[PDB]
Amino acid sequence: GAMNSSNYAELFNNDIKLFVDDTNVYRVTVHKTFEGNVATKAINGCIFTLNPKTGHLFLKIIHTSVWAGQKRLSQLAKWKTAEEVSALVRSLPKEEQPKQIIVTRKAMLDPLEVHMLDFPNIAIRPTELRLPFSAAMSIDKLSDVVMKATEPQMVLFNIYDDWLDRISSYTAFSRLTLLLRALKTNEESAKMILLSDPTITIKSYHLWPSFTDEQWITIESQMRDLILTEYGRKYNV
Amino acid sequence: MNTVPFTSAPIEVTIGIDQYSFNVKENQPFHGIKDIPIGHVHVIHFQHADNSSMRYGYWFDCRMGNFYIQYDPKDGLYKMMEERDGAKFENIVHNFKERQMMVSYPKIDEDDTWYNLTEFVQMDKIRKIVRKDENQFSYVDSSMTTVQENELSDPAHSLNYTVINFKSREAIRPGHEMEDFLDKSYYLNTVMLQGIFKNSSNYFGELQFAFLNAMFFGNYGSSLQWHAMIELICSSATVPKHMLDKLDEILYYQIKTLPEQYSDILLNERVWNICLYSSFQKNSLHNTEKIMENKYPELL
Ligand SMILES: CN(C)S(=O)(=O)Nc1ccccc1Br
Repeated sequence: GAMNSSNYAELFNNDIKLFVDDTNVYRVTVHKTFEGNVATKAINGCIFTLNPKTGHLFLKIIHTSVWAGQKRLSQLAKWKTAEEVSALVRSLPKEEQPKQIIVTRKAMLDPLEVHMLDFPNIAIRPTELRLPFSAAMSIDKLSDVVMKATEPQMVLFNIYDDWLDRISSYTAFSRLTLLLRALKTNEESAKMILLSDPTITIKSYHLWPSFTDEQWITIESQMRDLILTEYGRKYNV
Repeated sequence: MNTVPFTSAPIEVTIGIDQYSFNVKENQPFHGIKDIPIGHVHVIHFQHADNSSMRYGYWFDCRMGNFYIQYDPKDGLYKMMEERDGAKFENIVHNFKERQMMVSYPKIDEDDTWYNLTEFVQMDKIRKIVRKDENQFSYVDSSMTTVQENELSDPAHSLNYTVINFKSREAIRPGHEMEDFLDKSYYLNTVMLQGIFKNSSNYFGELQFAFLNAMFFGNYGSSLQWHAMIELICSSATVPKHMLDKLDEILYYQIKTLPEQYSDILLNERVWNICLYSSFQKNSLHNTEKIMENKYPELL
């Protein structure tokens, strides 16, 4: 069934699973035309496919060329997502294929189920959680590779950097969703928090800064404060 | 005209013949139904006064034999049987007719309802859905499940309807996932019409038979089958014009005949709104849309 607060620890057991988030697949800017009408211009997108246990992120870059001459792009985007996830699964050795795929939006269920008919034993599941993966494009190195791409491309990342050397995947996922929730609520504040101290850098092979344990605790507190404030700033409290 | 005589009526029962029905009291001198139109299939069905559970009945065609009903007090139901001694059967039908102990199939001459509900229904196809090859007639009841239902437990007593499944490899060509799921024309026309049913008449016949099992026996899997066959046409962008026109007529008479009080259980809101308002065929079922809007506007 659906993934929710009650079956949360399932994400960190030893059954391979992937989250698929399609929010950033079809992205546009809206502008005015010379005649004063409105038009869209597509920009590069990505599928965010994540193993929450290991941190392995399969970032499939969606080049604007895939929309050329297509109609009903928002609907196509869901099917293209499904096609690419299915291709990913087929590319993996059998013992690395997921047992479950959890989609962050219910509209992906039918597209993915149909594309995965060859894998009847892979469960396709929705979730009741309001996960902040749309904020993945607020991570500078992920946005950078997406925007620079000139052709379809798969880029592999570990979204937890080296954290799993020191914390569990439950804790690593909690940190990730806090960071992303913060970046979604107030990107500028969130980014200020992460980079304010110039002496704490981001290694070339990492996405986030090289905080010590104590520094992560301070960071995490600042992100929680940010989120609660914006909640007030927004509902007036 | 054909006759289905009855050995006796030992238990109180509501007897249906096609869309007609009458109450028979316990041990009432009732000995069957005469003047049955030749050339159509028919269904004779039963609901005991003591048990509105289990509506049950028999699909038959008078051209395929002489049939009669006798109550079985061990199995506790009215059973259809065959008498191959034609002389003896004609003789038994004549005396009952002389003593006037038979009800007359009460067809109004202007009335084409039964023809319109059974236009494409064939006894030979019914016998492949309801497999009991030693009889020429076919027993159905409220509780029988369908093959597709059993897959998701006794197969001999199952309804072997053609399995339709929109999220199956049969429905979806590799490489045309989105195309074939949003426009089911290839599944309708190539897989089902050309491949399995051979022609649209056999398709419509199964569709009509599922509806009638749903209406007369409240058979849930039959309702599922009727809606699935409707939905497959309504979700196809490319359907022969003659099929659309005939479907509109088929569905019109089905909606017309449905009891006004059973619309809540026998009509799937989702499928009907798709056919009438969202689907490719939203503009192509004029008669069906008019009767649905005027008779069951709540459902929509
Ligand atoms: C004469 N009988 C009343 S019976 O024998 O019980 N009924 C019967 C037998 C064969 C054919 C039709 C009938 Br009705």
